[PDB]
Amino acid sequence: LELRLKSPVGAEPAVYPWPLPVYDKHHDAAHEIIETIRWVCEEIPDLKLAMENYVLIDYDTKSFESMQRLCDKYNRAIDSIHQLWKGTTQPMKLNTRPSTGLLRHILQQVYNHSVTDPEKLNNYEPFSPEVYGETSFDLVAQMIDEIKMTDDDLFVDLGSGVGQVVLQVAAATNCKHHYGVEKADIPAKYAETMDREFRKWMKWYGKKHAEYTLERGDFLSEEWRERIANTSVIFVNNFAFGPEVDHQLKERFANMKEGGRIVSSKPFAPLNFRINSRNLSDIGTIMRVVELSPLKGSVSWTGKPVSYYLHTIDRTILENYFSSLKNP
Amino acid sequence: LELRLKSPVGAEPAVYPWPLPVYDKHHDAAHEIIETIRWVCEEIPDLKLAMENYVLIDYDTKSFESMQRLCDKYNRAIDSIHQLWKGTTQPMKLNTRPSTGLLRHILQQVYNHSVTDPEKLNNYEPFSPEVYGETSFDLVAQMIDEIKMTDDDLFVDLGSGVGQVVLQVAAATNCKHHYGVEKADIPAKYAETMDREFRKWMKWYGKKHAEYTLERGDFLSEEWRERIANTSVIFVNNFAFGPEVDHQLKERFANMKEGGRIVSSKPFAPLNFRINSRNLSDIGTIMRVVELSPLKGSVSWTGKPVSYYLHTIDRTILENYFSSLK
Amino acid sequence: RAKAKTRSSRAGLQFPVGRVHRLLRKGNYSERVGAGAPVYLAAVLEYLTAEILELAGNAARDNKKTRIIPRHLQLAIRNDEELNKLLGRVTIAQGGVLPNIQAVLLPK
Amino acid sequence: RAKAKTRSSRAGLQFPVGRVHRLLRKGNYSERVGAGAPVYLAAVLEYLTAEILELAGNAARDNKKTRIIPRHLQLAIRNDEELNKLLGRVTIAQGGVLPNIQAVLLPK
Amino acid sequence: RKESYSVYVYKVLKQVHPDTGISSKAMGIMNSFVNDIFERIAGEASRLAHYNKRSTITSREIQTAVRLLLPGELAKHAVSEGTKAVTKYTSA
Amino acid sequence: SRKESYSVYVYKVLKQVHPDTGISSKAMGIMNSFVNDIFERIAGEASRLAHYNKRSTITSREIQTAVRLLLPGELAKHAVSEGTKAVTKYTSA
Amino acid sequence: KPHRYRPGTVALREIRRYQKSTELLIRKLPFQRLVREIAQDFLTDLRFQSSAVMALQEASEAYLVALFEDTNLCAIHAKRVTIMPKDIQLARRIRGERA
Amino acid sequence: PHRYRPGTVALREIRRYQKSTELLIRKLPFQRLVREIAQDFLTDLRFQSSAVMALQEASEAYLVALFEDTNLCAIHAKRVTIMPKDIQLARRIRGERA
Amino acid sequence: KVLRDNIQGITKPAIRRLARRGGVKRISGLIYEETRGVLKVFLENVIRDAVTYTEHAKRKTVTAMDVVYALKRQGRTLYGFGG
Amino acid sequence: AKRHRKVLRDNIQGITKPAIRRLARRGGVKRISGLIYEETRGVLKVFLENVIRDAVTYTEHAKRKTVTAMDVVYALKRQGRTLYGFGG
Amino acid sequence: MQIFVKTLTGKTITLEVEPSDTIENVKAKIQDKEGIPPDQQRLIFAGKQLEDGRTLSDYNIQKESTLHLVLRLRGG
Amino acid sequence: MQIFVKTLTGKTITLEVEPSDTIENVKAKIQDKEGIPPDQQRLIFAGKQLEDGRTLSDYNIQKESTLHLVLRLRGG
DNA sequence: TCGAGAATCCCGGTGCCGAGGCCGCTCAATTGGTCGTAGACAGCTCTAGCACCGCTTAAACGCACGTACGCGCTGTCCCCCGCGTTTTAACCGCCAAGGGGATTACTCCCTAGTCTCCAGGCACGTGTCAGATATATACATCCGA
DNA sequence: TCGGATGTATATATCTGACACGTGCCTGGAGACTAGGGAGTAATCCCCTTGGCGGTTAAAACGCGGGGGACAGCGCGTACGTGCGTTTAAGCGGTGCTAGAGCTGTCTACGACCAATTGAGCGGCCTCGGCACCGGGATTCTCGA
Ligand SMILES: C[S@@+](CC[C@H](N)C(=O)[O-])C[C@H]1O[C@@H](n2cnc3c(N)ncnc32)[C@H](O)[C@@H]1O
Ligand SMILES: C[S@@+](CC[C@H](N)C(=O)[O-])C[C@H]1O[C@@H](n2cnc3c(N)ncnc32)[C@H](O)[C@@H]1O
Repeated sequence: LELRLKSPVGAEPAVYPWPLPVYDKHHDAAHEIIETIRWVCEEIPDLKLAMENYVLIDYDTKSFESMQRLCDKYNRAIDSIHQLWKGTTQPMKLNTRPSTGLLRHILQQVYNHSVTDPEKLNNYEPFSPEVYGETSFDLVAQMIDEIKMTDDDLFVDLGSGVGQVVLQVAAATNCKHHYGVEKADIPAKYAETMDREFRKWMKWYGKKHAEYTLERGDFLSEEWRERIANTSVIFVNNFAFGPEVDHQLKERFANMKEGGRIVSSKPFAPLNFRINSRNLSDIGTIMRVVELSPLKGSVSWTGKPVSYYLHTIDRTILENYFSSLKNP
Repeated sequence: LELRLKSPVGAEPAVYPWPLPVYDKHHDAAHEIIETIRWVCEEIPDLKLAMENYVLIDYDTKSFESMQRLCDKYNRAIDSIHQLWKGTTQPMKLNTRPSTGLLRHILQQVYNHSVTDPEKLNNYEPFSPEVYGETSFDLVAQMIDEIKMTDDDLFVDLGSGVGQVVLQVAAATNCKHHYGVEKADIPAKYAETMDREFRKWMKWYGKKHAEYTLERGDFLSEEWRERIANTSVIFVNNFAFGPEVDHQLKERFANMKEGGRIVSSKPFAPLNFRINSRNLSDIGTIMRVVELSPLKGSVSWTGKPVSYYLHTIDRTILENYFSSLK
Repeated sequence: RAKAKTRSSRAGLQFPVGRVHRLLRKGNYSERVGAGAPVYLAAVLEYLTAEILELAGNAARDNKKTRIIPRHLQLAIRNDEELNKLLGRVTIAQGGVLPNIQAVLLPK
Repeated sequence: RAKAKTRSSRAGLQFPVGRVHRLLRKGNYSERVGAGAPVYLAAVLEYLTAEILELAGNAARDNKKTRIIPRHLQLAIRNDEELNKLLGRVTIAQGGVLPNIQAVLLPK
Repeated sequence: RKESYSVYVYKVLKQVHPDTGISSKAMGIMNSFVNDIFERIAGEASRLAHYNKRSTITSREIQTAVRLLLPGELAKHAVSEGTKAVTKYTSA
Repeated sequence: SRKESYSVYVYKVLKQVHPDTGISSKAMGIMNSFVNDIFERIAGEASRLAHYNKRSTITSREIQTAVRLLLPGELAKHAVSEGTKAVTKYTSA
Repeated sequence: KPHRYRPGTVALREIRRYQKSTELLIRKLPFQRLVREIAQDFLTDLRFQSSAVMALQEASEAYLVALFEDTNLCAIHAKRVTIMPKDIQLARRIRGERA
Repeated sequence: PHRYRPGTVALREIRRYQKSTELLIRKLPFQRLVREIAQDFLTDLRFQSSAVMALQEASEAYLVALFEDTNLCAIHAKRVTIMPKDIQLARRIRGERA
Repeated sequence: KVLRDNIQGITKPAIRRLARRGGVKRISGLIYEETRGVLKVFLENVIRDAVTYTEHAKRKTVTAMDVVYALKRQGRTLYGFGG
Repeated sequence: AKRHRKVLRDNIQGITKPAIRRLARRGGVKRISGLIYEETRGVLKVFLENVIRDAVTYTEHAKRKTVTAMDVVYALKRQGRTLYGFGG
Repeated sequence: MQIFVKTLTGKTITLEVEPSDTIENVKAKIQDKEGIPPDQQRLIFAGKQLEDGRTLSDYNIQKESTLHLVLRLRGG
Repeated sequence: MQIFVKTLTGKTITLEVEPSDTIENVKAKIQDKEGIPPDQQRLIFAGKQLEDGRTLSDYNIQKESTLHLVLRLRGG
């Protein structure tokens, strides 16, 4: 009375229960399994011609025996090209990071199994730091291609939410270990399911991700003062944190080492910062601020493009100041 | 060391002392005596030809012997036509009111001898009812030719100032008796000199005026409640009295009889007064308000034309109202 | 003790003197409020509301109605020259606009 | 007892917190004034006066002067876009105007 | 327990137009009108007492705030209406 | 009697920004007019917020939102950060 | 025989039609969606009393009606009958909005 | 002899007076105008000398700002000369002609 | 849940209808995008002030008095909703 | 004698034709019609007669007979024209 | 005897009543056990809007009757 | 001895002084007989602006001298 | 010009719901005292507003001339108005659910008010430099050619 | 594109009065403490906001045509700019005068505060008349002859 798949590398594959639980009012977990097949249909450039006769954009998907179809040709017909494992061929070496086509699919899939009720994320005190919003896949992909993480960086998402931002960075960057902290208990509860479901769907495709950890707690605590300063790149979504908890973060960011990258919604320093004898202690003394290229559908709470900012710590601006103090 | 004239009807004529006391910085009582002669030169249409050879628009008027001239032909040469009084001719019967040409001259002359220091009239508390201002001769002449005083009216100037308004009305209207009240002591002190000097210069020309009285006191007193209601026409210059003492006068004016004329600077009733159940007790119920024709130089404190208002009491508006009540 | 008589009645007003006096003390306008200050203010508010209701009842009669509609308040204010100076920065809900066509736009 | 330290110094400000606090209590704004309300207000007044004197000292330098003239305050405000929105209804005495000629009026 | 000028607007209207009613939407506009010019006059009378270093709003501050705010002939008939009320108040 | 102005405090800010420039006494009188003008706008708006929300005290929460109402876009963003940085330093000392 | 009016006749008939009425001229549900997406710039859950969306509409009507009155005077001044986008820009410039 | 074309010296006077901050009306004819508007209040008035300078600084700032809007109404009609219907159109849009 | 492209709900007949209450008898075709841009700048300023009044009252619902207060401090005071 | 007040009469003339030009030159205008000068003396007579009258009546309320620099500031600042430099 | 006083919220009590009890005595006993002021209470008895002057016996009110409490408040 | 302390108003007094009296003691005795506070008083002695530190004898000040009182006030 | 035809005003009829009147019941305004301080008033001082002088010369005034700009007219032409269909979605009425505004009660912590103390800011005196001015020279602008 | 001429920026002398510094004092801000009440916060209740649904039809959209208005060019004449010479009166500086703004000191009468009382205004309630809508009546208005 159910249906089941097979893992193309070898693990506990896929339990898809009966009648396809609700993801929305009109797609109701249909159209998702047939798109799951299309990514195993690649890289593996074999099933595009091997199942050319059978697969289609067919009708009649509300029944069960037609849903027995399009998986019976996966539970059986994958074996005719699987069989060749003897001696000369292993399917894949695990050291493959996913491309930006199927990583978007894996992160979209893991969101649907994990966030069972997305309207519960709207339960917060208004105009407080606990308001909820998400950053799209297209901007985090832009954020990775602007910070250029080397092999010795640490990534922390301050207020990671449900945690989809650290999962994209852990699957597209070869760094050591990635962190995400979250105070509010409703997205931190979905973050535990999001943690489990991400690892099992990433072993299913046999793709490699970096190591990561989703934690609870407040980043305005004494534990986090030391480990903010020990990380190379920081992402924070401070759009409605407010001026008090942005003033707190400006004096946690003053301890970061050279080449510290910070990506935020609202900037921690003005774009045209002049230094004089009145703002020497400011955080904008030691960092360069540029605005990223705005793209459509960048955030989750509005439709207009919200642009993010890039902060780069180099303490030479205050060394190119104090070099004109006795010039006149 | 002085000079003197002769009264063309017969009285104590004219004492003009030495050197012509200051009326301003530049006319200094000159040009006034030679204009005084020009009005005795009429009505009497004789001296225009009789002194045609001698009088002129001549120079040299700062000396004394040339000021002995133009009065020696008055202290002597008036007698050659004066002489004919025997039997058949008296000069004038006294029942002549002056025309508006020489009454302007008599009132201008009596102002100069009486108000010795016109800057003392500016001593008042500011924005108070005691601020001073005058109404020109041209508007009081307009005011007389709009109210049309019959033989049985009484005229009162409320706040008459120095008193030039009741003098023009007493010399251009045949009524019984005219009044002017004034609280402030500086224009009331000049009003006593203005009273004396008016009567002696009006007997000098031998012209008739009505009887009048310039008084001190407050018109907001219990004495004046009864005698406001007993007068036919009232002039008041209420431009800076204020809303409190205008509210007082509106409940003194509610006792006047029919055909009561009131002339004021600011109106006591709006020009478009609608009567309803909310303003029945108002003073605008019982009077009709029209605005007089504004003329240039109408008041004394500004140059732009200030227009006055005419109020006429007839209690028929409230009898043409209460005729639509049912 | 003596019979209570309102301050509006002894002033001859319809608007409440005692409520205007409370709103002056409540509203942080001054430390202290004179005795005749709410009497003076309530008389001015009653006068100005009688000027609009005068003119708005005339507009309601010309449109052959017996009630006053927000259209009649709009026509009353915009047709009177001095009520248009007070309420020139005021928009009235469901009030509309005065009928006015520029003479250039008319045919021939 | 302990040595007196001003409220401006413990806030890190140059503007007087204690004088701003007196003017809030004097001015009939509310019945009661919080402790951090004059600290917050004096910091905003010091920030905004540092924005004008930043820009007006730059205008005084471009005209090769060492003092700030009311012309330099006028050039500072009207050339900055957001100081022109605050002070858009403000006229500055002996301030003049920005040099601006319409491009139609220029020859050829 | 709310309060408004609706009882007092309806009394003045029966004096002006005795057989005329008013909509409830039009009555809500007249409450906004009376509340507007209340705190428009009272805000200007508050500044006059502060400019002159006084601590009392009297009927003399209310009078010259009416002359500042009302235009022309409205200011003349609002002052003669306000002073008429004060003299009847202090005699009775 | 004696007077009160901001001329001691306007001059200290000027020496922090441009430590070599000066100011004339007619430009100093315009800066005193500016400080008194922005004081009345902010304290007037904050007084009006407490009356809307039926409060009787003006706190730094109401000064903050009066700055957001009155100042234009980026001026309002930096004046809020300079205000909170002063209040947090004041409360710790 | 399809009897049709000359251009300008129906337009003057619509001046008199809408200067006599007091109704709202924008559709109400499309205006309400515009209010609820400008409020998406904040975060996030705003709830908008139905009296508040009607108050925003009545104010946006009166703004635009009074702006077309000043736009019309700028077109007559240039001896035109059509309003053009440079008449809105002049009217907002002198009014102190466009700057 | 030399003679500038019309419009050349007028553009030189734009640059001349937009560069300066001086008062453009004579001071004694302005002060005499102020004292005779004040004659319409019957009572005597004095005008502290700083108050006549405040009125002149305010009146010239009003007129200069009104000619900037007047100039934009003349360019809008494809003209270069300003004309009394440009002042009247500028004051009606601004909200003053009533 | 994200709501987008809603100035196009202010249609060409609606703008034409507002112009004829304003007395305009002929309208060029480029008016309609100018009027949608002037209307968006007007609503964004009033909603920005009305939402910062309901922050300070610590609410979720934008009340009708928040709009009346926001219009009052732009000089556009509005009668008939509780002011 | 004569007189209690010497009345000043025209004084709008006063604001002369080369002074209405050069106010139009800070406004940036290049050419001026001949009918501007009477139009610019009706304006500045409407203005500056609304500032006085609201400058007086701040002087009257202070019982003070001398209109000071404040009361002109406060007359302006009441017509929406704040003036700096005199000044509050 | 007793009557069933059901509210609009779904709350049904057992109010032990008498025929001589007025509607004021009914509106006084609910506040004694629940705490609702008597200017908020109405009793649906076949749709009829009751009056505080008379008793229960003057409306043909049987014991164990279902009265639905209509909750009004002090303004709109 | 004595000195003539003339004011700017035309008022001349006779202040009986000593050589050991400072300018502070001079400015204290005028208030004792007239009532003017000592932050308003200056003595014209051949145009010289005196100082409150020393006495009269340290300026070659003879008896019966004409000192003109310059009246300043506490602001401008 | 005068019919043709589409738009609009005009005149009874029906109905329905919102205004306007009644009634009961607070709670806010009024009456009657007490108290203390704001302001009225008198008196004084002395700055600054007012008036007047003479002189120098900057600016206003009046005139003349030419030219550039306003303005009226013509002509093309494209774009805006208009009216009938097949198209979209507003509006309406209805039900349903639950967040959240609004109220009430408890209580704690923050502010007003007090007194004492003292140092920051204000007035006054002072000294010198920046900017105004004049002069001379140097380069960019203008206009005839 | 080129050349004589006027205008405008650059450079050097020189000088005054206004800005910046120092000093003494005094009053207003800071420190310390109490008292009480405003606001924070938790709990509860029910209005009212949101969402959905279906049918109906008003209104939007694109059907699609052609007249009128925008715009460009041109020609003419007049009114505004430029400039020169004359004339008026502003501007400066100086003296003089007094009045009225500004201050201080009494002192009293007016307003805040409080408590007790009670009637006006508010909430709830029925009800009827104005007003909307209706069909069918008549009157005018635009447009092609
Ligand atoms: C706007 S969400 C960002 C979610 C995630 N970063 C993303 O963009 O997909 C910000 C989150 O930060 C969390 N947050 C706010 N303050 C925090 C704090 N002090 N410590 C930890 N998390 C915090 C809130 O719970 C909120 O869910
Ligand atoms: C403007 S003057 C009018 C002078 C005179 N009526 C004229 O027009 O020539 C008004 C005078 O009324 C006087 N006045 C004011 N109140 C008064 C009063 N209550 N009783 C008597 N005179 C009063 C003042 O002294 C003032 O001089």
